[PDB]
Amino acid sequence: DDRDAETFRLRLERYGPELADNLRAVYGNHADALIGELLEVMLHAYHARPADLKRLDEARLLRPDWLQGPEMVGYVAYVDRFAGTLRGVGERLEYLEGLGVTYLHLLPDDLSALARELRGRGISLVLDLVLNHVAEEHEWAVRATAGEAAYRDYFHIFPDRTQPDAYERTLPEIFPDFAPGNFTWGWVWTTFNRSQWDVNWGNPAVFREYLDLILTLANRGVEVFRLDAIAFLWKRLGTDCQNQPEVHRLTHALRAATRIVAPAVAFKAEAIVAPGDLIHYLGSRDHHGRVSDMAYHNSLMVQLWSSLASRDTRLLTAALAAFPPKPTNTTWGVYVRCHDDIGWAIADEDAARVGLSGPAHRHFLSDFYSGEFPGSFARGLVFQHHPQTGDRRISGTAASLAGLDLALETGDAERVNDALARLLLLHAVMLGFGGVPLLYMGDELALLNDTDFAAVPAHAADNRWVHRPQMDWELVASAQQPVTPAGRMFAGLRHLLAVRRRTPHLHASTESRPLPSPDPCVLLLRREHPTGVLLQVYNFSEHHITFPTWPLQEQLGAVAHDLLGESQFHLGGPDLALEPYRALWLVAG
Repeated sequence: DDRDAETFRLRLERYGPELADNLRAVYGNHADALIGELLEVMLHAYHARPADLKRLDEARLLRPDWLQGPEMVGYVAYVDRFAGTLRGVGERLEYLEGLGVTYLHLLPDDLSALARELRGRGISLVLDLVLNHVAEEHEWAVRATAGEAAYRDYFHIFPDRTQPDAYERTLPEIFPDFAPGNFTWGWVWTTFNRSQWDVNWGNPAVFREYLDLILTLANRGVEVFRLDAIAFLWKRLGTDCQNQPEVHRLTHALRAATRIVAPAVAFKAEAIVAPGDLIHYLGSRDHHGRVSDMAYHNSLMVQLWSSLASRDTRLLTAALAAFPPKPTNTTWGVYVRCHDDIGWAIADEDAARVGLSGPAHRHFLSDFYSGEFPGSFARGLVFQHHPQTGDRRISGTAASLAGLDLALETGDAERVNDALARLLLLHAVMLGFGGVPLLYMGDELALLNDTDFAAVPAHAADNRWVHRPQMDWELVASAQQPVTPAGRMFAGLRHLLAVRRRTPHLHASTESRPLPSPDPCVLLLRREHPTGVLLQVYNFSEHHITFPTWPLQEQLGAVAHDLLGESQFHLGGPDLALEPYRALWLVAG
């Protein structure tokens, strides 16, 4: 067609110069020869792209903020732990749609079909894609061990280790006087496992290969790519070989190319680093909003559990205030739990600003969520003990960490009520923060720890399987005036989701900003959306607070309307009561 060729030409006149500039920046004179190749790869991908996905492309060019609407609800789940295979996932879609899920992150023909059904139900397929490394059994590695100098340059090989221990000087090692480093026998760069060979992004061929991979995967129906291990993909002598600027230039290139071939897809950078480093993944300088679309808001999560544990929200507001503003076209992925463990990412400066320490607060969080603290409701486990810092990762479901696990074995209805209120609180903060909320599978049923995880020998070692349970669809069907804990959690969350979908204020474009509070137990989050100021109030304690109305008064006026409880109260009277773990979404009433 002439229309398709013209469309492609227009997109290339748009995003082309971005793409060319970044490639010439990191490949120099090798850029031209690569550009000509990528042109062919893009053209092949573009003309092979199904018509319905082209319609999706056009649609997403009409709505570039599709990830930002308050209607977006995420759902992260292992494929086998959810429905065995992809076909079963296809068989369990009325449930997801019943929740309101539009963003389905599936953790690692059939896939194409599943994507088709998903789009049919208005759900975006989200897949992991590792950008840093491939297995040793992968084609490139096998071809490399065959002696082909072409496929050996896809990696980092070395004759004598005069170069390995040259990098190892600036490379962070888990232990000093030892050597569980980042190399494997020539000498092959292996930052993670012994069988995970790192790819050489200094070679244009691997860029081309990865772009082709992204595009064909996009043509299968994948709408959002979680770029796994994106921080390590560039390596430079004399550095930690992490978070290098070349990473963001390469990401910008990939992104532009994809914005030409497939406008409908988006990137979600998987990078669990400090905020100062993380903000670059949403693009700084010339990369501003021109790289990955999403990034994880890990800080909000660790601060959620932190504040829930300490009943004090000073550190949370502190850490949020020192958090850099994102480009308005990018969207945080927000969450309460996930497949991974919990690393207490707390800045010593953040703690210092609120008159705390840091290492002792990390010690606090670990002691609490492992169950060693007097008056702790947490029923979590210890995943790993950090070698010299002494930090501890914590495994456990949202429900067990929030106190329901302990509540049930000790049939105290008060403890149960409190636990459910805590969980609904956390989920309420997430759903009203701004960004696609990533419901971890099972949390809507308040799933408890799967302590029989050791029954599977493969899961026996890694105790993170205590919070990676198999989906019991009978439990699901039953939980679906609730009396069952799972039913009550399901109901509460359904309500929260409805209220979110309504509220236009929660558009991800506008960021939640922390407001100072008279009461440490109360968290105030201001969202200044064009339609009105949305003031969120949260009681992070089990106390019945008598809160002053003035902080609300000078924000919303004399009358306030609660979106969550459909209530409407006056802000003149000096005080109002906050019941344990109450959550308010206030607007001008």
